Amino acid sequence: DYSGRSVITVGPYLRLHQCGLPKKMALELFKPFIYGKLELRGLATTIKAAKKMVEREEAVVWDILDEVIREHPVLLNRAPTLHRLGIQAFEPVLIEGKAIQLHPLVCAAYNADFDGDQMAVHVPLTLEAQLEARALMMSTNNILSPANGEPIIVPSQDVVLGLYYMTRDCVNAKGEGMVLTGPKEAERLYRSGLASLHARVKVRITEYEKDANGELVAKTSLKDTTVGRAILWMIVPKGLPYSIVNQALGKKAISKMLNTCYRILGLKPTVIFADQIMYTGFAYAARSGASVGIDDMVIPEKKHEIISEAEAEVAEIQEQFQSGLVTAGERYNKVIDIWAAANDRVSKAMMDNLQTETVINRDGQEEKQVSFNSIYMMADSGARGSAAQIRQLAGMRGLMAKPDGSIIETPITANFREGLNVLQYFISTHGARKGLADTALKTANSGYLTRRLVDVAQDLVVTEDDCGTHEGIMMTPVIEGGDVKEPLRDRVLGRVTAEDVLKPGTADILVPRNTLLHEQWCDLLEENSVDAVKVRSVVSCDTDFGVCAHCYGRDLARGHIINKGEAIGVIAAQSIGEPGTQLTM
Amino acid sequence: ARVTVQDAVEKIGNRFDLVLVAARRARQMQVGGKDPLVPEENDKTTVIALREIEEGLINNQILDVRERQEQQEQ
Amino acid sequence: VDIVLNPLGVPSRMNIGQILETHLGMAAKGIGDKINAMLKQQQEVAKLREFIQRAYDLGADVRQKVDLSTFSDEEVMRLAENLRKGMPIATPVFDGAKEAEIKELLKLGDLPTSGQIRLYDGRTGEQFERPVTVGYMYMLKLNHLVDDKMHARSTGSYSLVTQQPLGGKAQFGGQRFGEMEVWALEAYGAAYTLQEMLTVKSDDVNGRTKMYKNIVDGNHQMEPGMPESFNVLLKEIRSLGINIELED
Amino acid sequence: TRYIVNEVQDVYRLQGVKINDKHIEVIVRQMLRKATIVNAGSSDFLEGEQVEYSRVKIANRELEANGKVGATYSRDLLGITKASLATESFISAASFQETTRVLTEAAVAGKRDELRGLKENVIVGRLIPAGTGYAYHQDRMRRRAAG
Amino acid sequence: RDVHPTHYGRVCPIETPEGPNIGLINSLSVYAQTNEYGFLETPYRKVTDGVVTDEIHYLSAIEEGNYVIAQANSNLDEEGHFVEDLVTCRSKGESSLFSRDQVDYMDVSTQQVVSVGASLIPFLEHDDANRALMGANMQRQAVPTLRADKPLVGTGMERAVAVDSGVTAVAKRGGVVQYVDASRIVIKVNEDEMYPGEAGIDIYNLTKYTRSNQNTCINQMPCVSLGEPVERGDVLADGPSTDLGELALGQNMRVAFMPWNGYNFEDSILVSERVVQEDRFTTIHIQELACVSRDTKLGPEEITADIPNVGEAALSKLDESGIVYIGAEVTGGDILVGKVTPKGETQLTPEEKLLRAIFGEKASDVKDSSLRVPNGVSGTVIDVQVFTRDGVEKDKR
Amino acid sequence: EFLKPRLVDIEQVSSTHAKVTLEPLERGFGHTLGNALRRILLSSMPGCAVTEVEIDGVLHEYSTKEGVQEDILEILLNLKGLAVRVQGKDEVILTLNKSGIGPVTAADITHDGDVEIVKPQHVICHLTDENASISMRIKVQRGRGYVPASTRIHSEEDERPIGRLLVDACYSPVERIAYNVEAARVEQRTDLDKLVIEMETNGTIDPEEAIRRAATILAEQLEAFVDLRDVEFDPILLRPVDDLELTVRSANCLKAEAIHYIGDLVQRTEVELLKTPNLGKKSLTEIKDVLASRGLSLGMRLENWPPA
Amino acid sequence: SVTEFLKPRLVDIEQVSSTHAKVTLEPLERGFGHTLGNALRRILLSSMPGCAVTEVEIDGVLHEYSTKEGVQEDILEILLNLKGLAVRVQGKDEVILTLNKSGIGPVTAADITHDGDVEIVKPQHVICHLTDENASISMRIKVQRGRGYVPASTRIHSEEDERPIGRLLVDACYSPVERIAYNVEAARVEQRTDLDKLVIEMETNGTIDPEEAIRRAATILAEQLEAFVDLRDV
RNA sequence: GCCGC
Ligand SMILES: [Mg+2]
Ligand SMILES: [Zn+2]
Repeated sequence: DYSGRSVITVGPYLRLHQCGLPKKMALELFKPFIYGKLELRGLATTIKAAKKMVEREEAVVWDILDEVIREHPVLLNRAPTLHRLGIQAFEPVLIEGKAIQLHPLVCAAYNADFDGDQMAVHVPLTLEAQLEARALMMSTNNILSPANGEPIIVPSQDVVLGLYYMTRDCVNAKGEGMVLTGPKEAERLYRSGLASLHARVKVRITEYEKDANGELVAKTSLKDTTVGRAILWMIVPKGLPYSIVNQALGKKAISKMLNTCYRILGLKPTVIFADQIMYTGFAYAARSGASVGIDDMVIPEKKHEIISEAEAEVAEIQEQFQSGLVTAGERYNKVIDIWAAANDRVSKAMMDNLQTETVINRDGQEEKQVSFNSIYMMADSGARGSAAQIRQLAGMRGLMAKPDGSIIETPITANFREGLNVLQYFISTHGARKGLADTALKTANSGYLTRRLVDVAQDLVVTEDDCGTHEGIMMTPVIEGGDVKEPLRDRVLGRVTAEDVLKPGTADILVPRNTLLHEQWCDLLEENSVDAVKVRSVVSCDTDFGVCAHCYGRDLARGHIINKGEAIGVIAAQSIGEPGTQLTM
Repeated sequence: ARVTVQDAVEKIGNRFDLVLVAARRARQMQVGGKDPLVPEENDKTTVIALREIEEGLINNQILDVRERQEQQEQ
Repeated sequence: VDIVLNPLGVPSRMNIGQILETHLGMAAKGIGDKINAMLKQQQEVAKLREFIQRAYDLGADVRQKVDLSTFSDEEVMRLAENLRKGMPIATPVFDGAKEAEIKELLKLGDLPTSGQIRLYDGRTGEQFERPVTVGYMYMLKLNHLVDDKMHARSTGSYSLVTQQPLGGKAQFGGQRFGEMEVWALEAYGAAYTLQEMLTVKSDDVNGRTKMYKNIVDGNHQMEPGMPESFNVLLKEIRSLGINIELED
Repeated sequence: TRYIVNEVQDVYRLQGVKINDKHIEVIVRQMLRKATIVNAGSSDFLEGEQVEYSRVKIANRELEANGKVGATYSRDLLGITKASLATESFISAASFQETTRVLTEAAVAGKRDELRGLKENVIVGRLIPAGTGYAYHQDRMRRRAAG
Repeated sequence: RDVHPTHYGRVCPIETPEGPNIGLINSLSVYAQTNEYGFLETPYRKVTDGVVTDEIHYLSAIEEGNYVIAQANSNLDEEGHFVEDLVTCRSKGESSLFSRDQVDYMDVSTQQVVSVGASLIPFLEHDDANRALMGANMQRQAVPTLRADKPLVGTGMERAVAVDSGVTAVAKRGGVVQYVDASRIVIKVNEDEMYPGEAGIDIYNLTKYTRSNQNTCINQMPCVSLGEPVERGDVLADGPSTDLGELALGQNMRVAFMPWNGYNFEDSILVSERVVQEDRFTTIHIQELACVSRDTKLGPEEITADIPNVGEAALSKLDESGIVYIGAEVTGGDILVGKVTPKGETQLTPEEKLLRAIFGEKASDVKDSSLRVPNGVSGTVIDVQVFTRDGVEKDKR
Repeated sequence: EFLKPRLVDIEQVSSTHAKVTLEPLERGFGHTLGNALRRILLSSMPGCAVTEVEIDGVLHEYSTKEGVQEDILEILLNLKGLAVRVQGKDEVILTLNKSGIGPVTAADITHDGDVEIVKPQHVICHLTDENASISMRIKVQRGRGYVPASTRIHSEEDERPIGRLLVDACYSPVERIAYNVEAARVEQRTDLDKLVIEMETNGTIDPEEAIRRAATILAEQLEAFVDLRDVEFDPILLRPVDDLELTVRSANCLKAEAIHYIGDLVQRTEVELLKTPNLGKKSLTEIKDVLASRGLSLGMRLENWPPA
Repeated sequence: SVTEFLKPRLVDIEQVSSTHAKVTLEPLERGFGHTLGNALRRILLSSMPGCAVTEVEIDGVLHEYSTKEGVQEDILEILLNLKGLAVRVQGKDEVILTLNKSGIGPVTAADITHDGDVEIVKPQHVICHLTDENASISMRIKVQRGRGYVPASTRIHSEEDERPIGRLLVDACYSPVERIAYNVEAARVEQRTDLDKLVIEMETNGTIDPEEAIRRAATILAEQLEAFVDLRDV
């Protein structure tokens, strides 16, 4: 009981801890609370009178309902709850309508989008449940993902596009080498149109440093930058360098600056910074007026020449085959290889044409810069799209075939800007159907695996502080042949050392033992040349019926070491099983 | 209104014990026989207890002692 | 404009027909606009017929041949009034209009060839920096509505077996708190929320009424008991040859 | 553990998924219970039994004078499906796979559950011995130990 | 559930359900036909020498595989000869270059591989096949609005779908329109064709608002005015979501492609108030409620306007029989039909006799089992359909 | 120190199209006056719209009329587009009767005292046989914005008979507004701007009057920023306690315990009220017996207790 | 009913320090928050009278890039410091002020010569730091009144570079407004739900008080409409 | 059968 459901829309005016609740759902989810408040205020003497008054929905009932919703958190949940981020707590905001308004920053964690998704609503009618919702399950509490530690609540899509557009440069724009006293003046000139975000100008800038122990030191230095970067600097909290905003902020700088703010400043500042970032990104993305036009998909001029040359190779190799000195396998493999080479060459030509498309004059002569093409900006910012999508849109669709796994000899030489033939579309339908059928079948195989993992791991709780064991596991970077994928810092961060770490200088020890390793310690050991670190693991806890809090490092959801009473088994099962729907089988 | 309880969490650091301590204090202020030790800003007893914890004048030990003193008074 | 659509939905979906349809709709509405303007000023039938003829025989060797010469003078007026809103273009599935044809139709309608125009913010009056694509698109309303998809329950009827609330709207049911939801609550460490979901407010027959009375009294204390589903399970297992009991 | 962590991470890293190695090692630990016995002297002889019970029993036997009583053991490796059906609680592992297979053995052996895990307390309807319910379960344990 | 190369001109490789039934439910291609034995066929144009002929043959999967079939989009001359020597063809489940003489058949049309529903997507070849699947599937969920609006951009298949579906009214033997009305059309058949004796005229009863299987509204409106000549096969009245005989299942919106302050984040759509004011995307929904009276052990169940223990306010909208007046606006739990069932009682207690003495003879012994509007249902009385048993008294309504 | 715009050169293209010029303007003020004027004129202009209809035979909208080519819904949608200009009234009734053949238009609406039909060739209906008539009563009201028929309920305060044909009211006579800023021809001044406003309406509101109304609205709204400055209810309770008709001994006991109102008493529990001297076990049930006939059990909980 | 519009009441002003204010007005009709906020911001950010430093004459090198005779601060930073100096000129269209300083120490605004018709709001404003040597600095700055913001695009005065060297092309900020921003939120009154709540945040150079700036901006905007509100006046 | 994955 005390449950609801409807379609979700977006609320961009919402704070991170807020959600928009239809006022018709409330007055039903909170009926006993309304009865109690009605009887307490003397409006209704009997429960029958309160029930009749609520049934008629008078205005005083709406006033009482607002007070009931004044300070009572609520839970929203999306139907395939792969992880605990599946349900999050919010403070309801009463709205006129029939759809739940959801904050855009939690959509990624919910895996939700506004094309028909619905959520359920639950009310915690208990002092203990209300506190648990406020202290454990609120959105402002769970910002880091408890699977890798990276921020799960991050800007995306229009926020990334707006921030990327704001922090860009143009070689010649309104304002050049202009000197400004304050970033607000740059914003004032920008509002007047005197200052251009693309235009690069010098403004007086100041910074605060946490290097003094628990103290920030002011540092005022005039710096080179653009108008948009100075305008965005007004949002950054104190204690962050100015070098964090003199960049494209391509959706990776934004996550990095959020992570640095969390690690240096705390949670309340990062929660605010994120809200401000989403607001300003939306506003400037709207102001930019970005649009997609048929002319943005630029086909390279040399595409037809490459196609014709490849056709010449196909004809000559077949003639070599007709002469009889080439077997079927040889010619088939060679044709596949040359078609792949031609596809790569045409894709490279397309990307080279589309990257620095803007050849722009300067104060003297002419220069070339990064293009302001809308599709290229979408791909470069990381807001949406990739190279493979753009390559298909403006370059060849490429070699593909999935009737049984083989490859059709002649590829699709047409993009989507040009039309496809009936034959090429029929060929692509095979891969389309294969992917769509794989999606609707692998889901079970993943859910069964998640069930088995949860059922095997549910009985694991941190029940000790420190077991004192000296056992551990050696940790080294993942080097495969000549290529490395995982540095030592990633595999070591947030772990407790089983043994002392010695530098190449003998006897000398950079770090102590049984010590959790954080960003400072990892940076210190990265300056030196340590390659192997012994860290204690849960497989050697030495504690029966549970693990110690020292053999398990810090929990990834909070930078501190994990506390007793945390169900680590369910966390591990959910974090392993949440992907798998995206694993290609 | 407190969006973030960090301060309250750090006052006695477990993220689990504080939820209980605040439930005990909120029961005291809600069922009866208790008045807030901080000004009341038209907010609910839950956040009142959380703010009292953040201000440093409420913890599990004081609840145990105040209870002992009031039991000895009767 | 009537609708505002996100450009970010196009490039990662490879929905290029959206943009081409928008451009061609802009061209069609431009031709209709020209015809409407001509009809407003009551221009003589000859030049209106001439413009309709010029618009109909445009393209690159299209099969459709239509001449207004064999058209009645009144029928020309009726046709012009019928296509006063816009010219209904038709592009067959794999054999249709090309970019150049769309561009020359745009030129005949006296519109920018790129399909992008200058737009102004309605709240501030400022011009947007980049040109924004504006045109006409065919939009549908599907059979999914919030009214047919908004449900909220506080307390209703319950199944005789398991003493648990019914499911689904049109029956005033409650939302199912499944296994993964319970896993998430366990992962959070929210024991009291889980106990209040698992016991009272679900299958505790006495706990439900006690909790309702406490909430009406403004107490907010769970006082949890034992679910009836576990009693049903005990009876079902005892109905086999197996004796199952609760020790003290 | 190194073989399992490296092998499973290869699948995930190839697709671009970041998962901390702690989570994989948590599930390997649950796979490393149920040690066998290759000795005797402590009422264990050639049988599959819990690792924790062996270490607890050995420590008690080694604590006393008869240190040689402690039995040498060989650790096993079970699958996640086979390890979850080998738990000492019959209420769980009957809610996961097939009840008839588990309920039949439990009836013959006459075992007890004692409700020490998360699944068992969820079914009964009690607070979990984790999170905010961890303290409540601890206080009850002292009362049982103290009578 | 995969696409087979023999699916070419028989089943469209786009239209299919998504989740559980993918690849198991298919649709016929627009030209496909079934063999007498029961095997799917598709038409091809014969090719003799280097010139295609307008004669058309239907070939099953084996028949098509045996011959080299050219592509629909291969250029031809005035005499019918291919402009380009080397042409693209399908020989045996594959495709490659062959000489024009090598080809034995030619694809009749490009659409030959597209379903009728997909045939309605303009610029389909610039859309992803899996994505197009979604568009074709979603095209069939659209609900007709208050007024039909033609597509500004189409494909030319709207007329065939509109007419062949039987939704419109088509002149079977059209002559000249004699009388027009919102509910009837009368046509005076031309004298050039007639059935001897009794002469004859054509009467069409246009369908007015009526419930559909999905509770939408099906309505027909005339397209002809008066004294209008009408030929055979012309459209007289169009049904739901049809405009002058063309399929019109949506509306033409003026759209800008830009981000607007986070209100179109993800797939959200920002709509102006002029769309709401102009009643575009407004639909009519029709619901059916029924009440039945059956004899009971207590006795017959009677339908009456008078109801025990009910105030005059609930009986304001009832007829003398006890039914809501046609055109009444009903909300909440208003009473539609007044029905009373008898109760069982044969021991007259003195209090019961007293109750019968002060109050009516029944003393409200008869229970109340009436048809009330379910909560959440606001409707206006549109049509009442009283049916009466043979022998029992006919209802006053 | 600023020049003030003047209303000069107001030219009217068509009956609906018009141009308004504000000749003298400073550097930036062109848009500040413009965009503000466009927003005010598109949002809040008064007008008159058809509110409800009463056709003879038709009682609802989903029916048809014999002899009439269009449905009732189409007739109502046609009437929604009828533009009128009433003077001195807000609830004129536009009677319309016409029997015969051909489209029925506003023209043949009965000539009211002070009601102007801006375009009389606006068709609303069609007749298809000689022996058919249409007769309807149309109510026109004055308003400001879009008021849907479903959203208004105060009209249901008095019961409306079966046969009403209400239609959504828009009340806004402005359809399109565009503005543009040019350079003023004044050569003595260094550089001045001129604002030109094009408004397309339904012929109901004058252009100059519309501009005056918008400017007046803007001035009244700005008047607030010119000088910002600024820097126990239920009737059964709160009733005399001598309304329960209690016994004699209760009167002194209630007076002794300072029980003078009804609400304060119902806040007394049994166990604590028994502690009062000489209350009496049987007399206590008498107190409860009387308060039970009112429906007021002892032990209630009010929040604030006023002196009255 | 008609011709009657909602008026804001119980408006809240939050004054921070002495140059920062936050004004909240509620309730407003739908769309009026954006109209009022945009008009007020535009006039405040573009058309407001005030006095500012526009020309600077330093004894020594008159080039834009100069050795600065070892004054420890680049001439660009000197012009930046004089750009932010705020003055209150009384009854003068223009006035020339000269400041000369000797001996190690920071040059503040109080070191300018005293003129009875010119007021300095921040005497602790720092112009140039000491050369670090017993050197002497002579400065000649003239403050003139104007409107809005006039960037130093070009001088176009006197002949050739005679005025540009004398002016040194200092950016002129006549308007006494540092920042002006507004936000429109959702407010509800009685049964109505779609109303505007306007929040204005403004900071000032210190010559004027935020509320006074709002009053002046609204006053000039209202006086601009007199030619249309005069006859049509209540 | 359909919708959201
Ligand atoms: Mg979705
Ligand atoms: Zn350990």
